[PDB]
Amino acid sequence: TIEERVKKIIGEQLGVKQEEVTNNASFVEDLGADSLDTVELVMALEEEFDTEIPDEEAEKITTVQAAIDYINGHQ
Amino acid sequence: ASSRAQVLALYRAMLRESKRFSAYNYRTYAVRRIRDAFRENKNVKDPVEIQTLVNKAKRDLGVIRRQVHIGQLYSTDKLIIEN
Amino acid sequence: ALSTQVVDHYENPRNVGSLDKTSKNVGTGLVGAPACGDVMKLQIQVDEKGKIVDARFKTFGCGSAIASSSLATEWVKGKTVEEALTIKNTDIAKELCLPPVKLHCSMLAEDAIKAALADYKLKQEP
Amino acid sequence: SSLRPLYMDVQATTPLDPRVLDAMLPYLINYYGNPHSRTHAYGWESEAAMERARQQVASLIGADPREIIFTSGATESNNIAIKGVARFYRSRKKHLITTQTEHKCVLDSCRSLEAEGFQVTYLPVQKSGIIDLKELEAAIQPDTSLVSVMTVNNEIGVKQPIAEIGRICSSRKVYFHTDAAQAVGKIPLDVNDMKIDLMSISGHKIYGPKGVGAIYIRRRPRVRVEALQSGGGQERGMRSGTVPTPLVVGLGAACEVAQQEMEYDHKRISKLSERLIQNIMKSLPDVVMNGDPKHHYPGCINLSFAYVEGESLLMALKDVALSSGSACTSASLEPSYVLRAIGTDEDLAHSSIRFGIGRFTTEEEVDYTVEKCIQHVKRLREMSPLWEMVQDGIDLKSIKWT
Repeated sequence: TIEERVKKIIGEQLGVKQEEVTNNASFVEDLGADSLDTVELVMALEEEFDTEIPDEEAEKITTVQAAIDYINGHQ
Repeated sequence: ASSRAQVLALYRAMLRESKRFSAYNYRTYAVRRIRDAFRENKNVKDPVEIQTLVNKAKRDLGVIRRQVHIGQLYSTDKLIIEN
Repeated sequence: ALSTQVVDHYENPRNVGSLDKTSKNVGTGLVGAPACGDVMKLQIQVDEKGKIVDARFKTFGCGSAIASSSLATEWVKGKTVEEALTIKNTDIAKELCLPPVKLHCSMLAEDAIKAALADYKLKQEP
Repeated sequence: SSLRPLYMDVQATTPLDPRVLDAMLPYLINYYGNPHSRTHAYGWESEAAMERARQQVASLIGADPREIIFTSGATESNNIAIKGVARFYRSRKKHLITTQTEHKCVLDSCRSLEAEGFQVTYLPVQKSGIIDLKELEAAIQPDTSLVSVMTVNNEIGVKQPIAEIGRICSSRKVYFHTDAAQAVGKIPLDVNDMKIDLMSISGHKIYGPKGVGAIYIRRRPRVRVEALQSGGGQERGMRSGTVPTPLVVGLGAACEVAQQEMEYDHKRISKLSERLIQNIMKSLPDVVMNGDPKHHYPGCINLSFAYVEGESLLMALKDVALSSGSACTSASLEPSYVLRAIGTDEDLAHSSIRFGIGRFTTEEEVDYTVEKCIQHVKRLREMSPLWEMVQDGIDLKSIKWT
């Protein structure tokens, strides 16, 4: 339960073994997500980490690492 | 005005507002229905039919906003399973 | 509405079980009928001086039937056989605050007490 | 101040769809005019809402709006259909047919007509809960004015062959009424494909408000009904009184929502229903489903739990809102005539529970209900003298009960 709780969220939301959730992977190009999945995924991160992710930030969160990045930088 | 931008913005707005339902039964139904309906209609191609679905979603967003607020004014205890 | 007195006999069950029907000191009352939605089995254990020292019950019936039989089973403990015949349907209903549509439950529990006591007394004639 | 129980009793009534309450609210606040007020805007806008609602009801069942009459509930609609048709053709017709598992308002309306000198055949049903179509045919007489058979049973959820019954009645020029209170918006209804002459509709069984319903009265070929409520002729002379705008708005909105949601709801409820039945039956012996699963609405599940009394199981399931067939619970009244009609043993009929799955039910709620049901049936059986006797190899059908 490191801040890489991020990894568990992405895997649960996209139905992907925690093994394929690598730091370099993009949701769409690598993990099979579409844009409805990525709306839900961003909301899942908002709810798991008690943080509000506005649109101009959400649109930058396209890879596993980017999600890690944002959560560590917002407590 | 972009159907895709309208659609993804409505999707996020509708999910966020529905999560504010105080009643378990309305909240869990609305989030699920929104998620199923946008997915069901993902492959519609006719611009006019898309616009019809977009206008219905905007009308339903108004319903959700009002019903959430009314449900907050007259809220009650949680269900046994929310414990 | 919810009846806290009645629900207690199910949520906090006591004396549920069986005694040995072959004992000369055990009386078994089995009253009611499955087709009427209420069957009560009440067994009492009497010591060699006529005091009821234990009792057990099993009931098929609504919560008020379970509470009626369960209360009867508690109440016979520590009574002599002659004192246990004192116990009335109306005391059982009073204790449980039974509404009039459930008073038949307290009458059947009274029937079960007397059936168990009559079984015991029939075993006693040497 | 404590936590509320899960609602698993949709056949008794439903919560209002937030879409329905939203449509009603303007009529409870600013649009309060009487729809019969003909000379000002409050009346005009209230009348327009009423006529909109009437079209929404009509669209759901394949009717013309002119064939929709608003009422206070399916109880009133059933009274109008049965007493209205019987009283109108009483000069030439004095026989009606219905079935033994109908809702009490159909049965008691028929009982009231018997006291008026009408003859009523109460058809038996098979052990499946379904009528015998050939027995219906044989029962029709020359002076038969009406056949009334409900679409979905409120207690066991079985579906009668409505289309086949319509074919029989149409061909013999006998009016056909169906109480559709438990089917409207849940299964497809089309008055022309099913050859229906009259139909009863309840708002509160379909996520609409309580105190409102409708009756479909076929206008071609014209079905005649003697009105029951006297007054100034509202609702084309068939239902005098003030049409309650907010309520009928809520009924039409419920019908429009149901039209859009029926297929989605049926798929989701079917899956939750299968899950509930299979999970209980694979975990408990001596569990029986009341009613044929091949002709059954999945949202109404009636199961019997042998050697356990129904009310005591409802008490045991303290955090789940359910209903049972035991006489102590039904309205302080009588045992289940429906379970008796399908040939259930009296003791098992005391052991039956109805589970309702609706539009808002969650998989969580179903799983919680299943878990508690398994635990409490096991616990009540441990307290049951009947279970104890069966476990020791005794044949209950051989005891001399008191």
